[PDB]
Amino acid sequence: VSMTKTSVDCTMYICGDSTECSNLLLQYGSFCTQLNRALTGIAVEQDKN
Amino acid sequence: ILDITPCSFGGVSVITPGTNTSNQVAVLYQGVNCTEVPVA
Ligand SMILES: *[C@@H]1O[C@H](CO)[C@@H](O[C@@H]2O[C@H](CO)[C@@H](O)[C@H](O)[C@H]2NC(C)=O)[C@H](O)[C@H]1NC(C)=O
Ligand SMILES: *[C@@H]1O[C@H](CO)[C@@H](O)[C@H](O)[C@H]1NC(C)=O
Repeated sequence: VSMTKTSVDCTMYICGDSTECSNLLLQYGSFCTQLNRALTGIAVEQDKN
Repeated sequence: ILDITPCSFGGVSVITPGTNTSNQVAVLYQGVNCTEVPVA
């Protein structure tokens, strides 16, 4: 009926606590948030389901 | 020998009844013990 709600921080998974690699990721920008919306969208529908 | 435990992080989720109704809010720090809050 459901599967485990996983939440991922893409800004952290790509690199943990490096401000540097984070400052570079801002040049791609939107892709991090686009996945956060998606993983929220999977996670919320486990309650619905 | 030392065990390294990378520092406590987690989701910040904010709770709001009616922002329209009120400007008060409450917070959830997802997956972190309370010890790590008055400490932090
Ligand atoms: C939050 O962490 C504290 C430790 O900082 C936990 O308290 C420990 O609980 C065990 C089991 O009763 C005791 O043996 C220890 O003496 C406690 N430590 C201290 C410093 O009091 C507490 O259980 C944790 N809470 C949650 C919800 O995980
Ligand atoms: C919420 O907005 C409506 C207008 O659409 C207003 O009538 C209502 O009083 C507002 N709620 C609160 C708690 O003020």
